[PDB]
Amino acid sequence: AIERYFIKEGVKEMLIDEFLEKELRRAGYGGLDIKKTPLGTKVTIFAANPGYVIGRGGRRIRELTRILEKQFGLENPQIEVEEIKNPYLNAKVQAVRLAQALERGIHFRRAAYSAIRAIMRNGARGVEIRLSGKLTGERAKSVRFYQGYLAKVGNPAETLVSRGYAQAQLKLGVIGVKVSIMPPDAKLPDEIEIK
Amino acid sequence: QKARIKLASTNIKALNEVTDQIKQIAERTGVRMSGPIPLPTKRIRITTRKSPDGEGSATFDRFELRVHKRLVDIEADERAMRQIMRIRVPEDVTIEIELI
Amino acid sequence: KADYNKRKPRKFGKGARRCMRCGQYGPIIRIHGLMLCRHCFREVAPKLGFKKYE
Amino acid sequence: GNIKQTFIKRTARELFDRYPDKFTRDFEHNKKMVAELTNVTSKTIRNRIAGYITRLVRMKEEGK
RNA sequence: UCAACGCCGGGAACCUCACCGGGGGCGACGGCAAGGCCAGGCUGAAGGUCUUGCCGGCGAGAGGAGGUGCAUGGCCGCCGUCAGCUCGUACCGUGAGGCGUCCACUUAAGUGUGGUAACGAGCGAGACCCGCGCCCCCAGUUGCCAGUCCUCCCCGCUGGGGAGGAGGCACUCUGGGGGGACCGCCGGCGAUAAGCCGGAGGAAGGAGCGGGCGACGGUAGGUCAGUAUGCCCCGAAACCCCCGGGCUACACGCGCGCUACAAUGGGCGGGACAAUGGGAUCCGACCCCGAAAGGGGAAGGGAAUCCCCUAAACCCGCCCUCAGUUCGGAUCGCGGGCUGCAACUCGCCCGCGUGAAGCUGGAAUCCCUAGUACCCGCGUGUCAUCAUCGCGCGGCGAAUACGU
Ligand SMILES: [Zn+2]
Repeated sequence: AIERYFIKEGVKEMLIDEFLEKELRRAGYGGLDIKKTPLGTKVTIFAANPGYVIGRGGRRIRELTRILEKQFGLENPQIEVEEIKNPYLNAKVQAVRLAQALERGIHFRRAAYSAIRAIMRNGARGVEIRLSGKLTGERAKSVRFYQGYLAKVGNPAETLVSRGYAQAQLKLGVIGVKVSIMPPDAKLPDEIEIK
Repeated sequence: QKARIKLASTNIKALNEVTDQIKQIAERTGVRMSGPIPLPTKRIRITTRKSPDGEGSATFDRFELRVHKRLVDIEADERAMRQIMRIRVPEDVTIEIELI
Repeated sequence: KADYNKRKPRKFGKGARRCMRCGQYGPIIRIHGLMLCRHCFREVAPKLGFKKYE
Repeated sequence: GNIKQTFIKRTARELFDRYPDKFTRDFEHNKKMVAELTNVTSKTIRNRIAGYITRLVRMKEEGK
């Protein structure tokens, strides 16, 4: 009918988004957009380093559009590879970056402060970062860093702030990274200004 | 001859866009129109349980998907059909057309 | 030898359905064509376009 | 509770300490003035501000 | 214990499955043919195994509903939708730490007004989002039909009353935008402030009503048996399939509920009036078989078009007239059917018979402030069938207090 079509679109695009999330980790994966047309289905991939996606000597761009056919059955499609400018305001890329750092071996306080100042220097009214796990010895704990303004609860929590979550797999176990960012063009209902 | 267009979407702005566009294309030309006609809104509700285990009091999570619908009849004149099929519709809207 | 390794087909019951995301058996939403368990829907719902609204 | 908040009171005190020649001791007049002078997307807040300004002026005519 | 016990969406016939009995298959890659089939026997059955022939050219790991929730993540529950938690600078103190964040009045509120070794900010509150109720504008089909015109039908005492159809949107309704309520006006109290209380006005009054979002942290609280995940363990088994059993076993103790122990009622016959939601090998009107359960044709419908859908409690008339009964309705027997590969273990439904405890309940204890509780039934979730359950819907509709 109608609901069936909407929901099937949602489910298919979400499963694709997750597959790409996991199989394009290094490049940076910020989003996705599938457009339906009679000329075939277009699929645009957002990212920071399109080169990794491109695969200069091929072996990636055909892998991609032939797995989309083999498994998820997209109508004779092809893909565009865009790029994010000012990616320091999308929280998912930043969370994955921080997790990759932790896996490399950086100290969590070092890396967290690095990320916070890099997100400040580029435009942000507030940022909050949270880590959880076996940071210091066996007994797990949770740590929290913050700057600026935030809107934890209400409607603006949903509609203004950008959130992201990721996992880091270390020699011992798993560490959870949560990032939340408030862009510069965010205005609250209480912030009025007199003419 | 008449033509009837049905529009459905999760967004009211796209619907208003398409309505204004076809209304203006039909007005600038000479064609008697119909609508826009609002049909009732279709709500898909799903109430689930939050906890992934059994223990704990039962707190339930109610999700909702609202879908807004519109209807139009345009009278399918000589050039009206060919100039209306030449519309730039967003891909979050479902548009269908039927000739009566 | 290749026969005694893989399932009898099921057109009904409980082993007929399975979660698209994880692969669970018992609890599955079937409402309006969805095929997710009660756990994965609560995580992927704000992507599908659902809201609280209550 | 029928309490006025600090930022509401602050906005009203400012709009009454500057641009005073506009408001009077009636409510709808000051509603119009407030919506004329502010960037607002609500009505309860505007009415609250207008009534606070009404109070302010109706006892400023008396002083203390 | 609150915060386990109609909870794990846990209504398990096979599958689910993790348990019991038996049978059979799985070794990536790296180093010194594999595999397949007719006819029959072993076998619960089986090129699994052999009889008879023919076709083909030692180490690691996959995987795990196996342990560890006292190794983790994430998600939920409780203190708590409580009003609390912090920062910068200054000052007091050897220091841990304090002040601000205290006192008086006020508020649902660390919500606010005044005084002060403090002056100022943040995160929670409020703001924000959704819906109900009154008014206005646009709009008018798949929704509605008053007035208009044609037809057609029936009835007394000739005036009244219904169905089509054209044709309209007026009333109803649908869904977009906008207004309206703010302690604003009116007399006290307090302090001349903050606010509270009368009274007026007002579809509605005092955050209008009902909800959502739920902080810094704690609870070694629950979850490895939702997915993800470290260490150990099984790796030819604890992996992966099938075929039968069990989770439905019953001297008992408990939790939550259903049905009742009568007349503020049981039965038979006739009269009525809804809303929320859902529908592809799905909902099935209409007609025909059958006493009923049910069976054979089949229009329409991809959802304001058709169906599921003339709900029950309630009103009227007759029988029963305080009785283990015309209350009660368990338990058993013979019979007839549906869903399903398969209904004994162990499924739902029907018809006739049988007719068990129960006659208002100790000590104790639970839920509720208005369209609320009590009472009545209805979709939906699970679903090949099966609802004494969960989440919602309407119909009838109070009693008491405005406190401590
Ligand atoms: Zn799942």
